[PDB]
This record gives sequence, C-alpha cells and structure tokens, in this order.
Amino acid sequence: EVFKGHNLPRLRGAMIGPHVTNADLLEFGNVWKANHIRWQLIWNGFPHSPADSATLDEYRQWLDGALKRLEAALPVCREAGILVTVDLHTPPGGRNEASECRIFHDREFQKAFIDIWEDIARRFADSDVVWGYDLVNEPVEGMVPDGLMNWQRLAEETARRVRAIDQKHAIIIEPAPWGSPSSIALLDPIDVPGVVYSVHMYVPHAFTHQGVYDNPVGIVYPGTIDGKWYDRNTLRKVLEPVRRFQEENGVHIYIGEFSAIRWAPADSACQYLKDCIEIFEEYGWDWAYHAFREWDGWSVEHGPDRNDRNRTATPTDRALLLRSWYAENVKPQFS
Repeated sequence: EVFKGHNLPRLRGAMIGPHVTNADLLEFGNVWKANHIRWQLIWNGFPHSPADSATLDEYRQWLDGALKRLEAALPVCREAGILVTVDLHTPPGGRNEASECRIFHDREFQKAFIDIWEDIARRFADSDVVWGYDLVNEPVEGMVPDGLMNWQRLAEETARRVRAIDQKHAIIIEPAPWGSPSSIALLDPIDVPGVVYSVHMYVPHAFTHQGVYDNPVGIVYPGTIDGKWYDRNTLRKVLEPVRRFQEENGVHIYIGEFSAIRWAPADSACQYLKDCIEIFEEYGWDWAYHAFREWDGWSVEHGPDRNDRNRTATPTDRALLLRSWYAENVKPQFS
C-alpha cells in the first residue's frame, strides 16, 4: 500500500540528454531493456544556465521548445517500453552565483514556478507514458525573504496545484539543499496524495567527480577518501537518513541520479555503481543512472582515459552491470 505511481516491480533506467534521438530511445528500451528515463528540461547546463540572467518571457520561450520535444518523444518511449520522469532541471530565473534558486528569492519567479507546473500538469495529465513530475532538480534555498515560500512550503503548494489538475501521476519531491541524502532529514512529508521522494547519490564527490571542477584524479574506491574509509558499508551509512525517511513515513524512494566518473582508477567507478545499485535494490528504490548519451564523463560507452572522447570498441564493465540489472525489468503495458 506504499504509493509508487506505477504497477511494475521496479523502474531501472537512466537520465537522458536533451538531444537524445528517437533511435537512441528505441535502442535503450528495446535492446538495453531499460524501462525508465528521467527527461531533463535543462537550459544548456547545470547549475549555471542562461536562465540565470534571462527574463521570464525568454525562459517561457525556451521551456516551450523543450516541452515540445518531450511531448514528441512520449510516443517513442511508449514503443520503447519506457516510463518517463519529467524533471524541471532549470527553473524560472535559474540560480544566483552561489547556485541558489531564484524561485526562493523573487516573487515573479516563485509565482511562475507554480504557474508553469500547472501548465505542464495540464499538458501531460492524460499521458500513460509519463510516470511522475520531479518538481525541481536539486533545489537550493539560501536566504528566503519574508513574504516568500521556502522549499517545504513551495513544494507543498505546487504539489497541491499539480494534484488538482492530475489525478494519476506521481509528484516527485527532492529535499533542499541539493537533493542530497543528508537533506532528506530536513524535509517534512507533504500532505498531498501520490508523492514519491527522491535523492541523488554522488557521495563522496571527491571520488564521483574526480577530475571534474577543481577535484584531483587518482581516487580509488573502495579506499580512504576525505580521511574516511569508503566501501559499501560507508554508502549504506550515507543513505541511512533516506532509509529512515522511507520506513518512518511509509513512502516510496526514487534515486533520480547517481554516477561515478568514467576515468576513476581501475574498476572503482564500476564498484561504486554496483554497490549503489545493490543498496537501492535491497530497499526497493526505483533508480535512474546518470546518464545515457549525455556528457561523456558519465557515459558507460566511453573508457578509462579522460583525454579519449571516443566510444569504446567493446562493452565496459559499467555497461554490462547496467544491462544485467535492466534485464530484471518488467516492461510497462500500454493500451
């Protein structure tokens, strides 16, 4: 009697890139056996985007184009046997220099967030391919001015308005800040039916994002990282607040993103992914790997060398791992 919003044993799939082709989607569903994608409505990049300096009109125009492609892709997902998370990855107003979302700071953008979600919910209310609405990717509040809602309140209000329109789909809520496992302890369950909670798993960043941003390379997993021993048991500890939230509240958990950079040493990335998935599976969590055919750093079709941008000639251990899990999937049945 825990609400999932689908009738399958498990959703296992991946984030896709905004330029994913119809052929890519058909291959992923029919050949790789994924039954799920997270569709990111992203304006170029994250956490920084042109949205950060765009007017509301400019933002709405961009989003209209992004939604048009999503809508066109849904029949292809149906043929691929894939259920879709609609992820608002770049919200109206974008983020400030500290990566805090303007939906928490500016009345126009806060109101627009709600209005936009009402429009999205109206567009997809009848879709059997859409699974859920992930209201905002990795929310970060910073300071919230008097007279504006923080994330706890904005999520609740937005969820209420979406649920008024749509009687079928999951509403997927990530905790602030950053959708991090630790942040789930800061979120109170929202009093709207059909809510699924979601976190992203990249802990520890020194490992999963080695050789990205300012982070050094050469960090082995399992191993000592940030002066602490990291292995599957450490990952269980990281995820404990999420397991507690699940069990205490009788709610479903979705891992919207998890990854480890492809050029981590030896089989470290593969072992990290394996350990994550095993934990998710024990707890019955649905999941999306980050990412299929997006940035090549997160690609299981690319190899161990940071300076090589070419696909590998033969399957990587990470790709074999993902397909071994996708092979457990049941496909959605459509009318």
